[PDB]
Formats: sequence, structure tokens, C-alpha cells
Amino acid sequence: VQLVESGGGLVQAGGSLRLACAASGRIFSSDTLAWFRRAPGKEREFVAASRWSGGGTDYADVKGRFTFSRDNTRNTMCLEMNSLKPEDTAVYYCALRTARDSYYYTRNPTGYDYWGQGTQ
Amino acid sequence: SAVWGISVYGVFVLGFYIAQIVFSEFNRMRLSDWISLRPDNWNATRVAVIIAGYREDPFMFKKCLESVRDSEYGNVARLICVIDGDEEEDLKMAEIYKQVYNDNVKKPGVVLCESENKNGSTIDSDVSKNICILQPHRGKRESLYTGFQLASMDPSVHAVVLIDSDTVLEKNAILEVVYPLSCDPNIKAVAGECKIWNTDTILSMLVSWRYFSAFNVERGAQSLWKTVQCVGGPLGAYTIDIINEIKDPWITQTGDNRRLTNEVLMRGKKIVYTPFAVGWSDSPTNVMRYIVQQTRWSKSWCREIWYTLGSAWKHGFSGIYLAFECMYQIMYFFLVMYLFSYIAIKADIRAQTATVLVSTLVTIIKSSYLALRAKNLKAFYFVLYTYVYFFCMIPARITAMFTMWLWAKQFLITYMWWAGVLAAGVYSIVDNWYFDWADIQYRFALVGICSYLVFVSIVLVIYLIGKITTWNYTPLQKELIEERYLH
Amino acid sequence: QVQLVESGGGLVQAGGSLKVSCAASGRAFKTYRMAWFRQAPGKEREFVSGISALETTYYADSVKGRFTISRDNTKNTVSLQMDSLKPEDTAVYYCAARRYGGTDYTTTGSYDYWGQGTQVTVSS
Ligand SMILES: CC(C)CCC[C@@H](C)[C@H]1CC[C@H]2[C@@H]3CC=C4C[C@@H](OC(=O)CCC(=O)O)CC[C@]4(C)[C@H]3CC[C@]12C
Ligand SMILES: CCCCCCCCCCCCO[C@@H]1O[C@H](CO)[C@@H](O[C@H]2O[C@H](CO)[C@@H](O)[C@H](O)[C@H]2O)[C@H](O)[C@H]1O
Ligand SMILES: [Mn+2]
Ligand SMILES: [Mn+2]
Repeated sequence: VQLVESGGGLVQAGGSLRLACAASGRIFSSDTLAWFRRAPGKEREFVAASRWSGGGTDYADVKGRFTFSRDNTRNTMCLEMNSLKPEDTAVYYCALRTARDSYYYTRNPTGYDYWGQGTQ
Repeated sequence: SAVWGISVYGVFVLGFYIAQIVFSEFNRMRLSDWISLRPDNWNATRVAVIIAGYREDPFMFKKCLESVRDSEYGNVARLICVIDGDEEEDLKMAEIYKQVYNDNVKKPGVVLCESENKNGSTIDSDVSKNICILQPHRGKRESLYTGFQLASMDPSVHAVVLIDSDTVLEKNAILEVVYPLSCDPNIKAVAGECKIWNTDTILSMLVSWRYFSAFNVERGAQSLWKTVQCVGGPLGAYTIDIINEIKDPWITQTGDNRRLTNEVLMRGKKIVYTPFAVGWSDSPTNVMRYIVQQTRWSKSWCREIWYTLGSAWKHGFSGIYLAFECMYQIMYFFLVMYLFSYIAIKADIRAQTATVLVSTLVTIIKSSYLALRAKNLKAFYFVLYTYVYFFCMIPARITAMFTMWLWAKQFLITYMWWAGVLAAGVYSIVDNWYFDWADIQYRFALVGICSYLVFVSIVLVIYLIGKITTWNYTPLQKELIEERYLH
Repeated sequence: QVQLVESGGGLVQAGGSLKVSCAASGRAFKTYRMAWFRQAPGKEREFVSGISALETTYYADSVKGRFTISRDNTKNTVSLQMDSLKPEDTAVYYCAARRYGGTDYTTTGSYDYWGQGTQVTVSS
């Protein structure tokens, strides 16, 4: 599974962004698709996740402002970030976790074995 | 006398079927009313999926594993895959599992049910990770017991799902087998629908509709009274407490799931059948293999009959239906045998034509109901199931009765039945070798038999046209052939 | 093929009864449609009665309510019981048999095996 994310750039204070993560390779409706943020320095920061079929888990810092949707037909997902703030603009990864080793929800970047390239 | 006997046969066959249809429809309404109250994205029963298999097709095993992985149920604790064998050839299953799942294939040197310590922790340490076991070949019951013990060592697991190594699940099969367990505290098992996908053969095409009838009608009728038989196998949910209670008496008995289901029912626990959970399996394409399979099924049924009757005694006024059905199957077999024997030694053309016409009419009615329920015009192929029954099941029942060279113990009775049917037909032909178009009775007999032959020939020609045009194939079968072409 | 030998006959006074029997010495009698014909002294053969292989009784006009035809297959015989005789019923009664035939069971040519005939007479 190859994940490529598009959308993102310079936003002046409060606004909205739409990031689309497209997956090349079949998803198994049990693979947790997530988004991870990497600010300048720091480490990878979890912002959202949801299973490919149905679910939803938003980070506390983004709960309410960020909307996570999955097409499930074009093998693409969308993250809508509304009411933007200066502190979350660096990088988003839209990783994937397969329910092969275990079905347990992780929320940790170590459990996601497929990742995309950094998008502003 | 002949008219009375034919009328009795007609009522006896078409009244129980109508009652079963009504009971299955009421069970469907009850289950639909249960589902209509189910909250969106419902996952309250933790589930461990158990796959027990022995040397299955590498393609179909991979399809089954991928169907399990591509399931929309949100609460699945683990996958337990037990393989009856640690030989070199049995490692292909482990390789397929590693292709679809993690590299957690374990090869204990012992069978878990034949040890002093039968706990799953003796052969396992982590309950979070999906597990594959390569255990020595003993039988389906031993691998199923190992899976039960592996599922029972997690205290958070509430129910368990049993599917075959070749069952291609729908994306909502697990949800619909585990939901009815929460709709009644006394429901400890749920049976899911099994559908035949490989309808590319005349035998398999009819066996698909036989499976459709025997599941839908004959299990909704049981589920109205909540005494469904043979739960598990291709698709079935069992509560973890009931298996914890009944696994030891079931494994220490001196795999058909019939005894497991009867162990559930003997304790006063209800079992339902949900038509909204579908798993796809295949059927034998050979008549002879079908004959031996039906002989084994009849032997199992005849072995577990006293226990079934005792189980349908623990339910006060329920279970009367189960006892009535158990007696009805025997009475129907002997009624068919007696009718054929009577009309075969009399060589009366009117009686034989009337019998074949009445059987064709009742099977046409049954096929019409099947087509209405399935929304499939291919369900009218079920009119040809009369031949399959008369030529494969009756020999199977007689062989099961008589066996409870290796060829003789399997096929001698079948060949003798075929020879007897041929001899009866030839005797009836040579005993009525005359033509009389001036007699209205002879005209009726000849026209009826000719119309029946024309009808069956037209049905066969329709089947042949569908076979050439691949219109008899299920969509899953077309997908599977397309995938197999390139692997 | 069946060889038909006939019995019965004699003289009746009026309004009486009689029975004419015809025994067939063939092989498969139960497949043979049988018939009884009468031939008046100054007329031709007339179909009087008949019974099919599957028992189905046919009677002619002025015969429906008076005659009765039956067949025994254990003893290969066909019997006609004439329960009310009239002077017009003074005729020679033959028995005919067939195995394969068409829609016409009445013509003399429909039956290929024939009996010899028993003279049945009634005198006023
Ligand atoms: C030697 C040749 C010229 C003919 C020899 C074969 C026949 C004597 C066989 C072939 C098909 C047979 C029939 C096929 C199916 C049935 C259905 C069977 O009834 C059922 O089992 C149907 C059950 C239902 O109604 O659901 C009763 C016997 C009968 C009429 C069989 C009677 C004997 C038949 C006519
Ligand atoms: C004296 C009377 C003479 C005989 C008349 C009565 C005989 C009636 C026999 C009924 C047999 C039908 O019952 C049949 O049993 C077999 C096993 O037992 C079940 O078979 C079950 O186990 C097998 C193997 O585990 C699975 O492949 C199959 O998917 C599963 O459903 C059938 O689903 C059930 O329908
Ligand atoms: Mn197989
Ligand atoms: Mn199979």
C-alpha cells in the first residue's frame, strides 16, 4: 500500500485546508488509516485515525475542528482542517496500520507500517 | 386406493413445507425487528474468529482469510487458525496464513485436548496477536477444541465465530451472526446462511438451491422455536460460556457440529438462525462423492437421534416441533419408499403418471417459493432435484442404515438401487406395451408422461444454454475464476 | 395375438337376461381392448359394447342402460351381461380384440382378432 497526500500550504490565521491521501493497493476495511503531524523538531504527533470501514478517533488538540472522511470507493481519504491556528501547519503523514499482527488500536506511530511523504 | 395414497403424499409433503415457510417468515420478521433496533456502528460483543481446516485449496484458503480480514465488524479480538497437521505438506496452509496475516505460526508437538493441562496458555503466550497452530492430525473436533481453548484464554472475549477454511464471508457476516446473541439472554448460538457459489455443474446448481431451501426454510422454521440444528461449520456464532461448559463432554464423546448443537440444546438454551449473515462455500461436483457425503450425513443424523429427541424434551412446549420434524423425516423417507414400491410392482400407467405429475407440481410450487424468496429465476432449476434425490439420497439413506470390499460398503447399494429402478421401468414398459387412442385414460397417461418429458427436456435445455453463456455462474464464481486465471 | 372362444346364447322369452363370455388364449390379455359386436340376420355387424385395457365401458344406442360389460384378467375372459332383451336383440354375438388402435373403436376393421360367434335369440 502506497500512500500519497496532497493539499496544504500557507494559510493566514483562521481558515480551512483539505488534505487528500490516496492509497495505491487494496485496503482491508480493518486497516486503521491515520494522520500524523510533525512540527519543526518535536516528534510525530497523532491528530486523527479511523478504521477503513467505520470508526473515528480525533486528537484532543484537534477534536471538533478536524473532520476525517473516507471514500472507500476511490481508495482515498480526506482530512478537513477548519479554523486553522499557527501551531499546526508543518507536516501531515496519513499513515496506515494493518490488522495482521493484531486487531488492537494503537494510536502510536510505531504500529503504522505504511507512511506517506511530508505535506505542508 | 391409488388416488387416496397420492393425495396423502401431496398433503404430507406440501403442508409441512407450507408450515415451515410460515415459521421461517415469522423468524425473519422477528430478526428484522431485532435488527431495526440495532444502533449504527454496533460493536458490543468481543469476537474471536476460529478457522479449522485440513489441506484446503491454497487459493480458496487465501480467499477465506482475505474475506475474514475484509470484515466490517469493529470488535474482533483475534484470529485463531488451527491446521490438522504439522507435516511438510501441511505447511502450505501456514505459508498462506503468513501471506495474509502475521508470522505467528506455532507448531506444538502435542494435541491440546489429549494432554493433562488443556489450557490454551500451554501452547500460547500472547492473546493480542492472531495465532496459527500446526497441530498433529486427529480430526476436526480436536482442532476445534484447540481453537476453543485459544479463544477462551482471553477473559474479554464474549463470543466465538466458527467458519470453514473455504468460507468466503460477506463484509457483514460476523456482525449478523453475533448480534442475535445479545437480543436474548437464553440464545447461546446463532447459525448463519451458507451459500453455494460454484454453480457450474448440473449437480452443484441443484445442490445450491437445496442448500438455500434447507437453510432458509428448514432453519427459520426451527429458529422460530429456537431449536436450530448443526450450528457452526461454515458460519456460526457460539457464546464463550456455553462452549466453556460443553467442550469437555463434546470432545470426550465415544466434525458435524450436530453434537455441539445438541449439547447446547440439552441445557435448555435457545439457538436462532439469521438469514442476513452469508458465507460462501462450495459443493461436490461428482455424483458419487455427493453420494458418500450424504451417506456420512445420514449416518451422523441416525447416530444423533436419541440425543436430539432428549434435547427436544428440555423445552416445555417448544421442541415438539423438533420431535415432529425428526419423526417427519423418517416418515417421509418410508412414505416415498412405499409409494415407489407400490407403483413400481403394479405397472399401472395411470398411477405412475399421476405420481410423477403430482411430484412435479409440488416441486414446481417449492421452486416458485424459492424464486420469490431469492429473487432469482435460477431457483426453478430445483424442479430437477427430484432426480438427484431419488437417485442419490435414497441409496445414501439405505447405505447409512445398512452400515451402522471398500467399494461394496460405499456403492453396492447405490448400484443395486439403480438396477432396481431400471428393472422396474423396463417391466412397466413391457407390461403396458399397447396403444389405444380411443381410451381417454390411455390418452391422459400418454399425454401426461410426454408433457413431463417435454418439461424436463426444456428445463435441461435452458440449463445448457445458461451453462454455455455462463449465466448459471454466481457473481462470486465469476470473480473467483477471473482471479484464478492470473493467480 | 389372441384366440377367442365364445360361450352363452340359447333362447330367452322376453324381458329376461343373458350372459355371453369370450375367453382369449393369448399371451398378454390385460393390454387388449375387447369388444362385443352383433350381426342381425338381415343386417351387418354392429358394435354393441366394449371395454378398454384400463377398464372403460362403451355401449351403443339402445344398449347403454341394458347391457353390462366386464373383463377378468386372472382368467382371460370378457363378459357381456344383457339384462333386458328385446326381439330386436336376436343376433349373432361375436367378440373382437385389439392391442394397437386409433380413435375409432366402433368399426369392424378396428379390431384384428375375432371370435366365431354365438347365436343369441329371443322369441317374443
Ligand atoms: C428404463 C427407462 C426407460 C426408465 C427407467 C427410469 C424411470 C422408471 C424413473 C426415471 C425418473 C424416475 C422418477 C424421478 C423422480 C421421482 C420423484 C420421487 O419423488 C420425489 O422424491 C420428489 C420429492 C418432492 O416432491 O419434493 C418419486 C419417484 C419419481 C417419480 C421417479 C419414478 C421413476 C422414474 C420415472
Ligand atoms: C430410519 C430413517 C431413515 C433415514 C431417514 C432420515 C434421515 C435424515 C438425514 C438428515 C441429514 C441432514 O442433516 C445434515 O447433516 C449434516 C451432518 O450431520 C450437516 O452437515 C454439517 O456438517 C458437515 C461437516 O461438518 C458440513 O460440511 C456441512 O456444511 C454442515 O452443515 C448438514 O447441514 C445437515 O443438513
Ligand atoms: Mn475445498
Ligand atoms: Mn468445501
